[PDB]
Amino acid sequence: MAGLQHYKIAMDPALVRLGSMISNRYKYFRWTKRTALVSFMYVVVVPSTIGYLAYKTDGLWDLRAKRRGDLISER
Amino acid sequence: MIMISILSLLLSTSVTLRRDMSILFNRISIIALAYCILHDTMSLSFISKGIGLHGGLLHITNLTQIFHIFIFIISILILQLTSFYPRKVWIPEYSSLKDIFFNKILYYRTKIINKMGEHMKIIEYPLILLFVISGAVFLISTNDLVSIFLSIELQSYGLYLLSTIYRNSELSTTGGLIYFLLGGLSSCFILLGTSLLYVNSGTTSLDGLYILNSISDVNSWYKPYYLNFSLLIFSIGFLFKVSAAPFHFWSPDVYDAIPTIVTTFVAIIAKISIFIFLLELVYYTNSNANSYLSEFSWTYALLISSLLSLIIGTVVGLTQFRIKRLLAYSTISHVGFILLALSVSSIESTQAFIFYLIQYSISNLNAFFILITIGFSLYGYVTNNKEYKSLLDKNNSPIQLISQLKGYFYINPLLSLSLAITIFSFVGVPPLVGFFAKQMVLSAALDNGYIFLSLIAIITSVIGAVYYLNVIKEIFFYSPEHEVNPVLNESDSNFSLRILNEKNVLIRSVLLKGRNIFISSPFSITISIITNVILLFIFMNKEWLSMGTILVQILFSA
Amino acid sequence: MSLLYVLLIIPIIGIFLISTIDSFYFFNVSYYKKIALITTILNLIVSLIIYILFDFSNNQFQFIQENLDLSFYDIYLGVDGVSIYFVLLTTIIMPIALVSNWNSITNNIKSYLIIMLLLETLLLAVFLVLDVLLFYIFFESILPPLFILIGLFGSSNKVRASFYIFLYTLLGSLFLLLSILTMSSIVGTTYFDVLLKSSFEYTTQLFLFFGIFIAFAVKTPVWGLNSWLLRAHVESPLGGSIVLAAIVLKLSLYGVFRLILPILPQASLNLTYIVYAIGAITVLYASFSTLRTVDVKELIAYSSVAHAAIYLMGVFSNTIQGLEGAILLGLAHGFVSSGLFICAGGILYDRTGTRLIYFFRGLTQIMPLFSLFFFILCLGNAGTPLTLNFVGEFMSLYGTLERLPIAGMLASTSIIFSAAYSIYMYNRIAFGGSVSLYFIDCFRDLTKREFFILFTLVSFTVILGIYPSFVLDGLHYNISSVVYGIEPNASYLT
Amino acid sequence: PTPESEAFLAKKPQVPPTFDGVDYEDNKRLKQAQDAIIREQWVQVMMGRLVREELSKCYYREGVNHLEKCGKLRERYLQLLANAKVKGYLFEQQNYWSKEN
Amino acid sequence: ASSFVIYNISRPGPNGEPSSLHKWFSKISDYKDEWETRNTLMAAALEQAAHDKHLLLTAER
Amino acid sequence: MVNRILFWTGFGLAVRFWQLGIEMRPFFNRKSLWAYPLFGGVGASFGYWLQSIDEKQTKMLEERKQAILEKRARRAQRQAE
Ligand SMILES: CCCCCCCCCCCCCCCCCC(=O)OC[C@H](COP(=O)(O)OCCN)OC(=O)CCCCCCCCCCCCCCCCC
Repeated sequence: MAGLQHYKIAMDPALVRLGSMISNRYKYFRWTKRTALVSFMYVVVVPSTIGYLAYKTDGLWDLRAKRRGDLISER
Repeated sequence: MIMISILSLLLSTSVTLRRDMSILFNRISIIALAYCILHDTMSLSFISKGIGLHGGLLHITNLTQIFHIFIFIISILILQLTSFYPRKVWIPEYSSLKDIFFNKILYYRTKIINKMGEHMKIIEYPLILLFVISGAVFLISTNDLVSIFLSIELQSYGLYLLSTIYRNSELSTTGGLIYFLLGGLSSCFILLGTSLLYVNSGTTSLDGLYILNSISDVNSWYKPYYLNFSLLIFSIGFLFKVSAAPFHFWSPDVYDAIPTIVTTFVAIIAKISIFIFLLELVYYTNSNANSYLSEFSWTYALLISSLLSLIIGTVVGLTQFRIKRLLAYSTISHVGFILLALSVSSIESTQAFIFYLIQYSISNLNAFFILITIGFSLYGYVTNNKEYKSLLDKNNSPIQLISQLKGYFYINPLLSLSLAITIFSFVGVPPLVGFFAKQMVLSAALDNGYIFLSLIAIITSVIGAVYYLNVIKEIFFYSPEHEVNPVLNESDSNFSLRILNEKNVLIRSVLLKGRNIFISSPFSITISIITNVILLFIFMNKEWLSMGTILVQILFSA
Repeated sequence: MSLLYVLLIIPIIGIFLISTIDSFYFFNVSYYKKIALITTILNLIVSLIIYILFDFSNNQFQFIQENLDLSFYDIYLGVDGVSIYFVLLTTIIMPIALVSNWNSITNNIKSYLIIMLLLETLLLAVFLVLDVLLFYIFFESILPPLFILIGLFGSSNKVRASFYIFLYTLLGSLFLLLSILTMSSIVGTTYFDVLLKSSFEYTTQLFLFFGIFIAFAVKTPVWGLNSWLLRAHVESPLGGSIVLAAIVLKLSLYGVFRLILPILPQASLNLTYIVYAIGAITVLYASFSTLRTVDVKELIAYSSVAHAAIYLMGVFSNTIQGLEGAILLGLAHGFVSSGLFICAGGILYDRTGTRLIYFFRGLTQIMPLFSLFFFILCLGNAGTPLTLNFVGEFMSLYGTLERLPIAGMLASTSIIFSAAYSIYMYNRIAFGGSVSLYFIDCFRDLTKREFFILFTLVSFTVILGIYPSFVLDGLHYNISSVVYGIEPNASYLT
Repeated sequence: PTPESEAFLAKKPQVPPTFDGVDYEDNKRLKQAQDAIIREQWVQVMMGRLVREELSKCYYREGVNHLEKCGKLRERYLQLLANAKVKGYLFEQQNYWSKEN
Repeated sequence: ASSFVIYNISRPGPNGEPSSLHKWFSKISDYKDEWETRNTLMAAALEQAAHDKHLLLTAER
Repeated sequence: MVNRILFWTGFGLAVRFWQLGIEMRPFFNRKSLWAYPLFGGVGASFGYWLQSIDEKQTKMLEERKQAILEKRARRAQRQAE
């Protein structure tokens, strides 16, 4: 079936059919309120949140050789 | 020399009606063009922006003479298709230099070599081809509005005649009719533009028009709107003839309808002449000072056509299934690059323009030669495909479908690799000559602030790459539908070959099979040289790129 | 003749011999594969010789050849510490990749060997060229052979995979090319020893960064630009997959050390938070989807995405340990992903003909040698100490933390999630019951071939996990040159 | 002092670690400066490494008493840790600074 | 056993003096100034080449 | 390594090889072996000729560079007023 002869496998049709659905699922995506909301949350909101937090704390702290009588804050 | 060859060939052709003379007449046209190269090679030992000739109606420049030679060389290469039979018989006992020069081989060749094929029996074909060449050389060298019109009609009329010279084909006669009808419309725009120049300026001289434009470029009674407006109408007729969008619709039908060997000449020769002629006209009308004239510059038609040719050429090619229509849309896309380099008038863009045109002409030449050679290689193959059986004018265009190339890598791998190298050069994959061509045009466009057009060029290139990849997928990723003919090699079907010496005395006899029939050497060698030029350009680029550098420095020499 | 040109020339000779030996002897395909393998061994021997002669603290490019015959596009070859280890990774991986496909390539064997040999020359030329436009030429040259390799030897979905990797890489690369051409116009060349002395103005740097970053994020790949990898790395033949994940992913990383760090320092520092948000998002999203991936080769392919996020964050850390850790992780990923692709795409796939996880269970009972190497490889993927993967992850993660703490803390969560998908995948295949009832025949354990490609790969990760000085010592001096910044009492000495 | 080894001298910088009065078109002179800035940073860094080594020996020597007997090394290491770092040459190559500013 | 043997014979000896093989490896990979000399010559040449192209590309129309 | 003569001698050899491969004819049969010295010889001729083009092209480009500098100089001296 794929080049070299492999061992006999009891290829279960249900499991094979599930594997085919996963390979072809992209062909059936549609924009709905649910899919748009999920896609917007994962792609825009969460990344922009980490981006905003990384932006606002960039350069805020330094630990190197900080003693008592000093601050971790740099800014 | 080109005029003497045409008249001498015409006279010999006039008193012959023998169709077996066609192959000989084609070979003489090759010899004639080699002399034309020799004379123009001798005419390159001066430096000038231009010398007017013959009462100022023509002119010569170093650039003019270089592209005269280039047109001759491309025409010699195309002329091989009608000067040699497509297939040969080769055996390892007739391979020595003494055998080739003193011995002879005798066998029944008529069916094997296709001696009486259609492209071998048109007596006037090399002659009409020379008429088109004369139209093209004259247009490069034209210094004058009347000379422009005469030259462009001469080249155009021969192209219409070439598209119809296969008079027994309904497809060919249809394409010739379409070319002539819409080409007649485009010629009217050229004549209209030339006429509006004359009625306003009172001169037919290109020198005089450039002088009037030069004085009018200062920073009220006869403000010179006419020059840009005339050249705009003038340029649209030339945009049709290079098949730039949106004046492109004719060429995918015409190139597909006419026979493939004709398409090779028809699709390549005309763009070289019109683009070279446009180059000088673009340089000498460029308004240096930002005045009102620059606002209405006729060269924006070139830039809009460039934009539209980038998009149409790549998008429409996505759903093409006929191989010759795909090449037509591939050319329109590549014309978009050429038009971008011409529109930006800079030393870098002119260098990019000159290099791009020559590399594109040799590459599109390699694609047509490989397509023809593949078509002539199926002689000893059979297919039971139902789609292939319903194709029209199979003899004129043996390969018409991309699907016909399915599994061709299993039929002939090195010829399939040559096709793949040529197509990857069209995409612009380094280090092929096509990448370096695209790279130079992008550089200049970015350096002169054409960023928006630079970005549309890269985006269209990815879209264009899709249908290029689709041809390659067909050749490599599948098994073929063609099988070797059982009877061509059936273990009992041997044809006889006699080997004889200079005294016509038999030396030996040998029995031969379909496995002893090969592509003729002129086509294999031409594909091989061009494929290796595309592939190995990175080691050979100095002199070729330096030639364009010197030519542009002369054209810009303040 | 330079030793670096010998490196590029040996595989071309082997291509010539493979394509002509039919005229001196139906030649057995074993002879073809012997020629290609010995060709890769000699290339490895040459790279070892170069490394023995290489000097660890020189800021001059070594083993260069004078040209004095300048043209428009001349190939200049040179090596320093930040490229020497990528050359070694390419020359060690290539023989292993050839042996991993010794039996599974059954048709078109000559074409397969010539593509792999040509891939060796092109990938090596990427690490050795001393010009930025030469880097693009070699980076893009590998696409047509890769397109053909996938399409001639790939699995059922090979056409869609071949198109994806070609069009994604081309599209990203076209934005890098525009960035390179702008540099070439401002400076007059892209030769390293000239461009690295140029100082681009800040706004130019910003628009240069975008365009180089777009390409490197397509090639990393970052999450959301990674479907080409999930297709191509799975549909590829096994030797293609090893080359694609061990060497081809490393191009964007070595590219950062030549194209961003020395010439775009101000844009790199000002945009690190955008790089870090993308790298942080990639670490979490790729990890969660790896946990739910049911194709065994796709699961190993998706874990490459999560590891490459950490070396990408380490390369933008602007700290010595983060930069060295990035190179260390890149190298350690090459040995581990090669071994896990061999385990899945070469051992499981050859035996069963399927890549679905649902059909595997309890393989330890009948395949103890496979389960031993598979487990050690899964610890490497989880970044377990004593592998070079821990050393690279720790140093990369420390530099990312010190540069931007919130980004490092999120990136650190990889220590939890890489373990999760590695241990989950190991347990479901090797453990998790008795031998799967879907197997009708019993399975043989590793053949000598499979044992000795896994043992060799496992050897490299463990030996370098215990003595990583073997790479770091040759990295320290050269990697100093890409750091940007100053100390107040250390700078401007008089 | 420990004699400067034959190997050490082969790599000793012949130029001061600075970019002032360095012609950037002189490839040899620029790379010499870059090497001098890099090497000087590493020396300061390797100095801290040696101080840390001495601090380690006294800690395991003085035990309970380390908080009182290891202060001199303690202070030295903190000073080096606060000041020494491999920062590269490339900011100082691109940015000239003056004391009189 | 081989690792123990090879490590012992490769030691610099009781005094810090390189062995016979140590002097060979140091000699073959000497390059006292070869890289710097060649690198400097190439950098200046491509510097000048960029100069020439800048002159030709920016020439006044 | 870009020695023109050796490169174009090699180019001619590669043309014959590719041509034989395209024709699906054997790469080396003894009575055909004269073709490789021939194709390589024609390649060597093309490259001795390219050598002399390069010499002329270099001189032309060197004269052009001087003219541009001379043009630049006089214009600069004209602006001195
Ligand atoms: C889960 C595994 C985890 C592994 C962790 C890694 C190990 C670290 C923790 C253990 C550390 C102990 C390492 C041994 C320390 C001493 C090494 C040694 O053998 O030294 C002797 C030899 C000569 O000594 P020398 O350095 O010259 O002293 C004079 C200097 N003037 O020096 C040498 O060069 C000899 C080197 C020979 C190899 C050393 C011995 C290795 C012993 C461990 C082997 C374990 C594997 C066993 C394999 C199967 C054995 C049946």
